[PDB]
Amino acid sequence: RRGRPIKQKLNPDVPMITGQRVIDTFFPVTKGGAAAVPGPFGAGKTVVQHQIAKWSDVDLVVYVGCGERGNEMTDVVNEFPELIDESLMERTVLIANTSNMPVAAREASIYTGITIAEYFRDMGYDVAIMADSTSRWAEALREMSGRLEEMPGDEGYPAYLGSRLAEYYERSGRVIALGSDQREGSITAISAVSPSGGDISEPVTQNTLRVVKVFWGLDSSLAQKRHFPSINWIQSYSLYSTEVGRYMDQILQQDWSDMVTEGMRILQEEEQLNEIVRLVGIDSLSDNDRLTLEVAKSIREDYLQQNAFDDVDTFTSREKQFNMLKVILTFGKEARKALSLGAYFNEIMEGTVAVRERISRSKYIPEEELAKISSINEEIKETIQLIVS
Amino acid sequence: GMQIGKIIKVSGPLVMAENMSEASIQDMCLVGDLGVIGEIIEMRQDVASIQVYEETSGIGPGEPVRSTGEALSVELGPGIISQMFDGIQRPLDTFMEVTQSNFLGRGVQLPALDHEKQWWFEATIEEGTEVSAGDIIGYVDETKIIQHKIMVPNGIKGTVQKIESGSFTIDDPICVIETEQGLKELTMMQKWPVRRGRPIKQKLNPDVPMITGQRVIDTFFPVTKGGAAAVPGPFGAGKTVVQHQIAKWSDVDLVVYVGCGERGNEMTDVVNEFPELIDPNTGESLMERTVLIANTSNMPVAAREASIYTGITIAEYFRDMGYDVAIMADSTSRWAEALREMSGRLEEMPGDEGYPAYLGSRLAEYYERSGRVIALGSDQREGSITAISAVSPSGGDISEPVTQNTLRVVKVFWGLDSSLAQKRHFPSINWIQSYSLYSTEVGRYMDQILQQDWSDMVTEGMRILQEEEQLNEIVRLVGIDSLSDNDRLTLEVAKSIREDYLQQNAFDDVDTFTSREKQFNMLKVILTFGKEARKALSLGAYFNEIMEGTVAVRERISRSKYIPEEELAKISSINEEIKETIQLIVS
Amino acid sequence: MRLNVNPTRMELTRLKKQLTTATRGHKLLKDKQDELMRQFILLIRKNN
Amino acid sequence: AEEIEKTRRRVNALEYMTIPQLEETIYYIKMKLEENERAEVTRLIKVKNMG
Amino acid sequence: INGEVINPIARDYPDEFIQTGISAIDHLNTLVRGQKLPVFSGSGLPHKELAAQIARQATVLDSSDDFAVVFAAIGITFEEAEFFMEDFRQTGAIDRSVMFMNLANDPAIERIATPRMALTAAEYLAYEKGMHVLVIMTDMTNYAEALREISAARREVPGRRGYPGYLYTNLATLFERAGRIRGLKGSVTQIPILTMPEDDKTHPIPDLTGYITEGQIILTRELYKSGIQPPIDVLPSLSRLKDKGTGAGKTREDHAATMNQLFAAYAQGKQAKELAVVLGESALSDIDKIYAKFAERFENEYVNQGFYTNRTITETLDLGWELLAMLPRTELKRIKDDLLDKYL
Amino acid sequence: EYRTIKEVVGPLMAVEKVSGVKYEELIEVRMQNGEIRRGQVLEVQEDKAMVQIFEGTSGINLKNSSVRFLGHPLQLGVSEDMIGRVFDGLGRPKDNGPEILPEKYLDINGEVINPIARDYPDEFIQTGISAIDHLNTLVRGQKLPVFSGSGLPHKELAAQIARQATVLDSSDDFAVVFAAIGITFEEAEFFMEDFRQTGAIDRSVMFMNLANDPAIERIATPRMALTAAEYLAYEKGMHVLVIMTDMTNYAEALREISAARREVPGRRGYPGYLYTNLATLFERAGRIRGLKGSVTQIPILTMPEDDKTHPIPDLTGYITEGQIILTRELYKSGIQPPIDVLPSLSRLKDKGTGAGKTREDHAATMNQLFAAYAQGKQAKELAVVLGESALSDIDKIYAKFAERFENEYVNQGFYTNRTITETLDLGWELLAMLPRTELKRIKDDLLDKYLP
Amino acid sequence: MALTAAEYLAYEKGMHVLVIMTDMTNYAEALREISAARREVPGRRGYPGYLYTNLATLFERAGRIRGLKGSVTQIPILTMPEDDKTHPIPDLTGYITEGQIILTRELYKSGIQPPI
Ligand SMILES: Nc1ncnc2c1ncn2[C@@H]1O[C@H](COP(=O)(O)OP(=O)(O)NP(=O)(O)O)[C@@H](O)[C@H]1O
Ligand SMILES: [Mg+2]
Repeated sequence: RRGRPIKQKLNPDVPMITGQRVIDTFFPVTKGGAAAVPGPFGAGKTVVQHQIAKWSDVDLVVYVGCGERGNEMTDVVNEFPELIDESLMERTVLIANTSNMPVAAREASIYTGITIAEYFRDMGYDVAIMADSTSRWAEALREMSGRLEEMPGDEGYPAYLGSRLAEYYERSGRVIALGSDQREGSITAISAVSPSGGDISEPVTQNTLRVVKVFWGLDSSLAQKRHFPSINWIQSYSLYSTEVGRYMDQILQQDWSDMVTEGMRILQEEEQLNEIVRLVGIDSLSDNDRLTLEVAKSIREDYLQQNAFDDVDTFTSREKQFNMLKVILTFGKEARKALSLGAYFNEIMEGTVAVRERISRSKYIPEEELAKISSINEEIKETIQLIVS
Repeated sequence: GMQIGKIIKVSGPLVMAENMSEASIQDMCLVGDLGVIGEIIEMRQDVASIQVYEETSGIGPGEPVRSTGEALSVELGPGIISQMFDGIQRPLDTFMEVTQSNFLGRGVQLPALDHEKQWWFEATIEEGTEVSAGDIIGYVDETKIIQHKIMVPNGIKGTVQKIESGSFTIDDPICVIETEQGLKELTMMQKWPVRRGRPIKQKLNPDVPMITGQRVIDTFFPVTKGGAAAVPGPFGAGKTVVQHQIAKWSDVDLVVYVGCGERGNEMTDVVNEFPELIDPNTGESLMERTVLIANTSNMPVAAREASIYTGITIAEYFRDMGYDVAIMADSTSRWAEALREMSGRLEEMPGDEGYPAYLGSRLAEYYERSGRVIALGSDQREGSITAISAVSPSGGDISEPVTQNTLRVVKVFWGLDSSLAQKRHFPSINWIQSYSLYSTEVGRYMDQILQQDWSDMVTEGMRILQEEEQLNEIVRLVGIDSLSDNDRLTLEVAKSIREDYLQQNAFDDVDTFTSREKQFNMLKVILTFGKEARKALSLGAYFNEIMEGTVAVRERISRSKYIPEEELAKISSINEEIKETIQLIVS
Repeated sequence: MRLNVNPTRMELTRLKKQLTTATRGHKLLKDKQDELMRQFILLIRKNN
Repeated sequence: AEEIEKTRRRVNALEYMTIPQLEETIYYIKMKLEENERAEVTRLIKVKNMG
Repeated sequence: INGEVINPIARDYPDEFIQTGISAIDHLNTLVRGQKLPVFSGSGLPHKELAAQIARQATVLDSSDDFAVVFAAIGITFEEAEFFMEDFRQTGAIDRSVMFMNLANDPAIERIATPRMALTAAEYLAYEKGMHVLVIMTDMTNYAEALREISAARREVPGRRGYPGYLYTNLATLFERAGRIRGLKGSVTQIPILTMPEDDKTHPIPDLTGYITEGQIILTRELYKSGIQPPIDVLPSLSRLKDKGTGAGKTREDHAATMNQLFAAYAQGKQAKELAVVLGESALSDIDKIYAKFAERFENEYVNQGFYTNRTITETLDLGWELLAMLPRTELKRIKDDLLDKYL
Repeated sequence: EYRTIKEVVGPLMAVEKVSGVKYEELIEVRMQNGEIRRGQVLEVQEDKAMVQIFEGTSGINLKNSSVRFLGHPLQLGVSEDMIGRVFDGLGRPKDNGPEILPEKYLDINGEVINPIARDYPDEFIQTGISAIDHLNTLVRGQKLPVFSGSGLPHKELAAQIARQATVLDSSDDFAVVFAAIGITFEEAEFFMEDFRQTGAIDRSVMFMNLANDPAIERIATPRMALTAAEYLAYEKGMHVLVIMTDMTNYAEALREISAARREVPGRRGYPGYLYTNLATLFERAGRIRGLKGSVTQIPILTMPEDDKTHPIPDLTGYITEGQIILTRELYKSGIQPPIDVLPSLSRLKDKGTGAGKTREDHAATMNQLFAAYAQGKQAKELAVVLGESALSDIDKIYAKFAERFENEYVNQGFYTNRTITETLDLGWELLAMLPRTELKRIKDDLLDKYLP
Repeated sequence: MALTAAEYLAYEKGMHVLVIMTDMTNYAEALREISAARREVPGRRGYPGYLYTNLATLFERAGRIRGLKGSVTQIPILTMPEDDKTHPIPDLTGYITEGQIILTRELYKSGIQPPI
């Protein structure tokens, strides 16, 4: 319950690689940052955390199963030694306090995990800590509070709920550890939140949003249509977005920041449109706007949607993410320029069926064959250049 | 009188004191060494539960609780008029002088009125005269405008044994009376609890229209003396002007203005701007017949809740004098917020939207204390209180509890609209949304007094404005040039009613006030124009031709508002012009 | 008959926005309907 | 003529179904949120008085 | 640190214009010396950047007199607090400033103390030293959170929405410690920043704050997600004392008229945009297409100035005119022809 | 006389060292200033009584005030002398007339009629309003409410029935008892002025409670009125009409009292027992076997936000035997009274119509006018949605029928009394609009005698 | 009792066990009755703060153990009050179990069997 001391707290400026396209592009977490995944049951909070435990470029992973399923823990001990990143289990620590184990031990687990994480942080390592889920910890506090006959805060939780959460997250972060060496180490906190009925006005989500800088809000409606990860691109945010764009521009040596802004700008326009559309639209829409809905649809399906269990789609490198998004925006750009020359939506779509299939299946292209993606850009330009004449 | 107890518990706003058996429920008290304001909510044996309305920081057990001996009251006497107070009647001007400080220091206690000042008291009653509550025994010329009548206070019945004119303070004995309890001494001031309504002989129907001189109000949505009006005040709809206009132009003797729990800078304006307002009849400062109550949002919640109650009680005292009083409250939504806070602090069971369950009753209590009445006294003199309240609904949504509960108990609603303000239409009263349930009665009154069908003219002007909203739908769809010749005339009249009549610039010298007589002549020329012009359409003359022909006269109509009250003849002559011109165009 | 939604503060805000949109869309759909109708009347007379 | 019918059906589906449902659901949720707030204060008063 | 209630007849009306350097505020929602003008934001919204910008750029014009800036952080993360400290150091803004930095893992009691510490310091500098003080406080929702925590400790039943009955008195008390006093050289101007939980303006914090303060500036995620920086929505934002700070002698004679016009044209532009979706490209008047393009440019060029761009009032005014110039003179109905001929 | 007040906690007062104190007993508090306040015992335990004071608890000093227990609950002193008189909500004179000499004092909760002793409502009250009398007939002993709204003319209608209502073929054994609940002085003056001017007051008793009277007094008011009613009906053998307005005000006051005790609230914050509480009033309506006389009730209420699902109209609808509905649509049309016969219903109507009671044609005309109006209204609804063209020539006739029905039958003016004969005959005239072949709910024998 | 019987059959007598319990909504109603009678601090709707935990002590008694040949497969049934899946019973139940099969009144009336 004491935070291990440090020399200095630093600003986390290096983006974690999760390999999950939606996170790395639109709502990235840096190394030493804190993110929350609040979502209703079955939305995919657990699977998101497994993906980061598996694929991220931290040195060490502490997975704290707090008040959850026994099977989930046995999945990790059994599957992780069979994986690579050198076995995966060899950089992994597991605290398990399942749903039917003693309630008070849920708090104990969150604390033993972060402390173990801090210990490795001091050694100069990058540590990711997954707490899954912090609602059970809060709910354990709700149980004791009720048993003590304390006066509850909102929804029955103790009034100091917020302060408890802030202690936990403030322990995470990128630091200079004690010692003459002045080592740098990070702790990245990834937390699950399980709001009753998926309603995020509740205290645990609300208090968490005030101390974290990343929010990956999952949507039950996206999960039902099997759009995974079911992150609400409208509702979610990352305060690390601007700094990460810069880091990515430098690394890729392209205008990544701008691509991502246009991506979100298109998604936001789609939202604007769909509101008015769901009551009269489509039949009467302008071609510019019809095009817009298609680029938004390409983003949603071709880029945002990624399956954890597919052999290839389970992970995407940055080099691969950049190439897929370029190909998608290039379509919208080239199509946009054609409409301005006098071509018709219908002409363009009918004439681009084959190329649009390629864009759609680029998520499936192996990392060894990225040229098979970047070469779609030439086909876009030729195909559309041809249709105008 | 004053009762001292001892604090046994301090917990935030809650204080508990023992040895308070001489204290009563709802009594005000000064809490702690310091002496911040509190109220006794509860009593158990000798232990009182006290809500403290100022910071209790630094108060502890063992310190005194001084009980005032009474519940919230006002001092009523010479020295009231022209003063600015807060909600619990703390004298803001005196605070500055005695205190030599810019702050309403906590624990600082000052009497509402000057108890040191000399007043000439002119006795008008004779020795040996039998007296009861309400009888005037003399007067004091308190200001340049208002005469302060000294009434026998409630609870006194007797004969006047000794009385003399001369110079007294409000604390000096000025009269001796033979009661049933032997002899009693009267002074020039009386105390009344702000929550107890001041008694009357009888309450009367308010059937006399108050002349505000604002054309839109007096004509279409009239209030009567003793009536009540509600005015939503969205930002930017010239609400303050409108209030200023009613404050100076209505035929009431006294104005009480209450600021309930206002934004600091917003309240600074009223304090500066009210004294700047000028009485039309004497050209003296309007404050010469105003009592002003000002609370900023950070004043004690007690003060903010008591504000309207304090103001209405003062309004009653002058009402009792046989004056016509006008009480203006801004904003009752904020007063309601004080109640909502108090309900939370009392750990009550909430009514709708967090307000108390007694919100409606609290509001009914307020409004039912305004009205036309016969006051106590042998005179059987009449007096009235007319109440004008602003509401500031959270969304400009009228549907919320405060506004809905007010509309249960008041009969006039003036809807200020910022969209009208944006079109440059002032007063920005929405004439479709607004209403007056005094309309019928006022018209009956007006027909009597004018000997004209004034009520028929109003109904007709309103029918035209309502027809206009229907016609505007068509103008949107088919364009203006597709309407019939008859419909196009209606647009023109309605437009005239809107620009020639409803629009009134407060800052112009003549347009600032319109007499009832002028209002009649102004409205008549417009309806007459519409009438004569409809005739001519019936006789095969074309709309465009009537317009082109009637340029000079329609201008004369548009200047009507500026024609000096002294020279009304020049408005009336326009009728003959309309008919002479129209028939000529029919040729 | 009310829709199958959960009584949350966010749902209320959503439906209220969805309603202001719906209202405005209804007026605009009425406006078109009326335009097409008068354009229709001209052409249907020609047809006849 | 067909496009007129198409617009009529949308106008009507909005005027007679969508707008009413929205309006009725909105009023319902206001009421429910209000009952819950009342339920909470009832339970908080009882909780406090376990003392 | 509690301070005192100012006798109302002792207050002076705000006179001076304050140049925040942000067009969306300076032009359409003007901040005036001694006003209480809050910023209503949300989680994941860049009030951090906005607060830092206002604190760098805040200035009075043609006064050589300089703003003391008192900055309070209430229960904010280390990362947020370090950003503010590095920003003040980086730009030398610290040389004018006093910072009270409260962190999220600091005790609740300290967190409630912070705003009061900061306002006592401001009133000292303003009313003892004669300085002109600008007080910036974020995040006010964190302060209400601590109030709940202490409230429960004393077993007090919550008022509306889980907050103490006395929240209004508590918030009022804080925010009213701002303004000008007659016969005293200096002034305190407050800009409290708060996040509205789940973006709910009905929420007690923004709702009660809105009654106390003189208007509000509102950030929205709708704007933020299209890259509008700062994402200020002009339509629901309001300054209650703008008129006292604008026009001839303070900014320029054309200030008010253009604000009113831009406000309307943007409203009309957004409506035109909708029409485009519902009735289609063709139903749009050529005058309508312009309003559409205007609202687009207005968000993208006028409102979207960037978090590091300091615009003088004159540049802002000039850009507005430039934007209004897209329309026909026939459309600029809320400007006197007197001004149309002078500024185009 | 007890100088033993132990506690005052807002509205409730605790008196210790009591003995022989009983539940619901009436009390008097003689304050330290000689003021007198009445109250009632809510809870009595060991040597402790919880009381609630009507005028509230402000100004009370515990040490120096005393409590007197009266040994009886709240009562009204009843008399035949009450006819022509005006009282407040507690049966205290308001009209500056003599004191009442009572025959007896009755507990205002009254007593429950043995369901076996109860007599089913029978026979006709002529309100003089057509849309009530013909289609939604009031029967002696029935409870038939008016559901209104803000700014609707329920006061005008209340006044009209009050002065017009009569029983045919018998005089004078008809009284009206008028209860005003939480209404403003101006509403109260309108009613009182009207009763006086028309001479109605000569056959009425009035109990006037105003908006700014204490809450407890407000809920006392209808009980005081029903007690006076039962006396007149059962002891003096009168047919009594009890009109109460506005029952929404009643509920709010009940809700106010409930919240002050911090009781658990029902739907929308009204007491959980709102249903029962209203039933204790409305079930006082009736006839008893072997007694001359009846108590008939017309409760009037405004539905909040025009919503019939609100606890006030909804629970009242679950207790009463029909309902008369006033609508905005009709009011904006200048239909006086703006009664909408479609949502309206009298459940007991056939016990008060037919040969010997109204006329033999009554039920058949009612079924027919109703059906025509429903079909007419449905045709109007069709014309609006799809235009004139969607209607059969027959639909147009029906549409025109609906319009005359509204304008000529329902709309009679608030000062026009229609005898049941004038009403039925007018029914026949509107029927003549339709083809005889259309009048399927009416047999040939009636069509032959009456069809114009 | 039932899960003790099943866990015994599976892990001690080596059977593959199917456990069907209905209706779980009644179970949670009983917990509330006791919870209310004890006058514990109530949670949502009067349900106790330990409803999640209590439910998990039933539903987590399922599965398979290394080296033992039996198994416990649980198919609990509940009716969602008011057809509302956000109600605490289905909500918490859903947060514990390994999925859920949902039946809807719409599919049922349309003649679809089973109306999943
Ligand atoms: N990224 C993904 N790719 C493929 N399938 C997924 C993904 N995310 C979720 N799913 C599917 O949805 C199921 C539920 O995901 P899971 O992470 O267990 O939800 P959860 O939000 O953690 N539920 P709970 O633990 O009850 O709050 C998984 O078993 C997968 O079948
Ligand atoms: Mg999970």
